[PDB]
Amino acid sequence: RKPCNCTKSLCLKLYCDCFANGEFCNNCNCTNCYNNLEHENERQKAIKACLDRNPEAFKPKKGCNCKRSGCLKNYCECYEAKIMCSSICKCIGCKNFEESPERKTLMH
DNA sequence: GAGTTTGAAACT
DNA sequence: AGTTTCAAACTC
Ligand SMILES: [Zn+2]
Ligand SMILES: [Zn+2]
Ligand SMILES: [Zn+2]
Ligand SMILES: [Zn+2]
Ligand SMILES: [Zn+2]
Ligand SMILES: [Zn+2]
Repeated sequence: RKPCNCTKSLCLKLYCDCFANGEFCNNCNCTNCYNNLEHENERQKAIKACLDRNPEAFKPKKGCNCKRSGCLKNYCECYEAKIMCSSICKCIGCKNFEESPERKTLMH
């Protein structure tokens, strides 16, 4: 959906949101893109290396480790997904919980 | 547009 | 676990 602007990763790593969502890049702004039909062999390699690192990498779709955002900035994957942090999050200084004032203020 | 900040993903 | 890399979020 939204264009990636990768240069260094070739869009063959999870730093690339297009590749992380199991898509070919389309109309993106990436450089040296391998996330496409023209690089099928090398792309397949990246996929399996990506997968044996974590077998759930491309599972149909746990917790943040934010230090400085307070989890009220879109650096927090919880906040970006517009959901609350949970017990599994290893946040520090988390202000992204139900009864949080700052969260409520930033909500309006 | 440039430069800084951030934390997941990667690497050692 | 500590460190580096990376592309996006953010700030100016
Ligand atoms: Zn990309
Ligand atoms: Zn892309
Ligand atoms: Zn790409
Ligand atoms: Zn967070
Ligand atoms: Zn969280
Ligand atoms: Zn949090």
